[PDB]
Amino acid sequence: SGFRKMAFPSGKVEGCMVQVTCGTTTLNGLWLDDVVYCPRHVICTSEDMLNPNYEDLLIRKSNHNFLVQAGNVQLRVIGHSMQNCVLKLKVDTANPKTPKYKFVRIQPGQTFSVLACYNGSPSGVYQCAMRPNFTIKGSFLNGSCGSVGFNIDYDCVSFCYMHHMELPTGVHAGTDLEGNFYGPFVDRQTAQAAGTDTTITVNVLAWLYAAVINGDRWFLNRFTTTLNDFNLVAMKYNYEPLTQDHVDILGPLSAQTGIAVLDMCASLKELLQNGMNGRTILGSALLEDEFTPFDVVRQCSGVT
Amino acid sequence: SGFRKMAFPSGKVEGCMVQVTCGTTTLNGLWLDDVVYCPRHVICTSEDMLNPNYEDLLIRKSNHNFLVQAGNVQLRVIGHSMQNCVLKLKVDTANPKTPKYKFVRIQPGQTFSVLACYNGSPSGVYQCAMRPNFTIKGSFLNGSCGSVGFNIDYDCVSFCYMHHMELPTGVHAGTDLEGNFYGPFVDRQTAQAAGTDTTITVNVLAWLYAAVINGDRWFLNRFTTTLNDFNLVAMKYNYEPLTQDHVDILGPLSAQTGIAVLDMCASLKELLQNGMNGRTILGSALLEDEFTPFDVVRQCSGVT
Ligand SMILES: O=C(Cc1cccc(Cl)c1)Nc1nnc2ccccn12
Ligand SMILES: O=C(Cc1cccc(Cl)c1)Nc1nnc2ccccn12
Repeated sequence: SGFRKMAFPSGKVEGCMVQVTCGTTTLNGLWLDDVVYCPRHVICTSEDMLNPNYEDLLIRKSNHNFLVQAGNVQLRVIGHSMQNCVLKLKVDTANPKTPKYKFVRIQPGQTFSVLACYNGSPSGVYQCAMRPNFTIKGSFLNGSCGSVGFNIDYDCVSFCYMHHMELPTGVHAGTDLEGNFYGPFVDRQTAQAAGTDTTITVNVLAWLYAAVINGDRWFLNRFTTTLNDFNLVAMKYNYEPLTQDHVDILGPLSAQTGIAVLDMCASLKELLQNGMNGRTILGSALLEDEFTPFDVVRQCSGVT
Repeated sequence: SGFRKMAFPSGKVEGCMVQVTCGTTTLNGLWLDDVVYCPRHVICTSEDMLNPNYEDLLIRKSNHNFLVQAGNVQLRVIGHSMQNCVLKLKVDTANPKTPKYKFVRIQPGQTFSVLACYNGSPSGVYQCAMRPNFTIKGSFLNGSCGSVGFNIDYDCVSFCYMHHMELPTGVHAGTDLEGNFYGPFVDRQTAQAAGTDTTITVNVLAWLYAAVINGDRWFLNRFTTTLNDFNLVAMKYNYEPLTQDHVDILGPLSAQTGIAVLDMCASLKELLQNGMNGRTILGSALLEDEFTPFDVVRQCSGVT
């Protein structure tokens, strides 16, 4: 029992973190096989970030200008290329700690763990989600760029995020491992505002199922609703529309608890309309949306 | 910017997790040097847990009855001993992945990371605190016993907790690595209720400082208070008494923000008396008490 915002064990990813320096900029790189991935803005000076032409800036850079250090030992760079907003630095040595891995591009609402790093060294691990506005609510300081987001399935690490930027509102933007940003963000020091940060409805419902499994049941009511009626309420409260696909994904949690998905929707509808009334659910005084249905099942079953 | 419930990177501890089986019970062990530490209740059957005499039960056990598996390879047990509520299994091989380490006994209010494990395999990592009633609010299922709690200082892992038990209220109890339980709990299936779970005042104030550093400032008011006046309010709300030692530990956060500790106490006093009024602080609708002043400084400075 008990329900926590749990991250994946980070060891497999710690073994991949390296430091990359170009000129006077130092950030993090991810070393998998004989390639080191890092944000392309490592080639930029402070003045370059306002309006950078990355292709032009990269012409002035050679393999020997990219300093890559793995722990206390230097890696030899034998090639470099730009793929979208990331640089791929080919080194002469395969990372002996390379886990089984995949590069995945996640959808909004999906969660992942972040290993925050500075100077190629891990500082901490936390769980977060790709918001519906394509930002992440992370905890990153200067030097954290190149820190990665990932999920693990037994022995395979699926890398889904690389940190690039902090918006003026304190929210974070980054790319997948192919260097494509999530959302409309660009790697430039320019006016980039985030859209509406709506609540991930399917995740809230999964977390309400987690609460029932753990004994917090005060919010269960005698009501039911329909997808259309629920969705009218969800629109009013800036919650994402619930689809039949979301209902289907909640099937195993509905089966485990015996609470029909639409009945849980009616409980969520009353919580939105009436508030918590000073009460808590799973130690939270607000409705938590950064646990997916898969996360709830995984945590409640003990998948290693 | 951004503030998250962040755990230490878990790799150094993942390299120490092993599976221990005695009879039909399987739980986790911690392998450091040539010793494997695990809860002594691994020797108990389901019927033994009601009123176990551990010394008597242990007489019927020999080295070959403790099966220790590190990954897929079996460790040879060449000695066994009971130290308080833990068993120390001497194996013939030093763990080649043993990090620099210490065993520490923490005080209530102190935080640590937990690497939840099943069958010697890591499932997840989360941050928690030793509650003032000596329980922890973890996320543990059957098979999680022997999972450990730890803090890391650069390269040294300080182990502070080993999971032993879940109370009937869904809260968790365990020992330090010398096998002494935190609080009055015993490793028996018996009536053990937890005391008042008071709020860790010094941690709430540290988290209010973290909020100011990250831009959440709505709760700052025009008031001040004294330690004695504040403590009258803290008693009323089941908050721990704030001492001058706590004020001193908050000094660096007071210096960074320019907000005197007693002024922050007055802000906390108004939050206790008036509530949040439907507002949030650092994405929370309640006052968070599982970040110590050291955690706030560490996260806000990027210590690796
Ligand atoms: O935002 C930047 C630098 C940058 C500026 C403009 C565009 C790009 Cl791609 C990168 N670095 C960064 N990332 N997280 C944090 C957190 C705190 C301070 C700086 N942070
Ligand atoms: O509580 C026990 C077994 C036990 C019973 C009585 C005394 C002792 Cl020392 C140990 N195991 C356990 N620990 N965390 C969880 C979580 C879910 C189920 C069981 N859990």
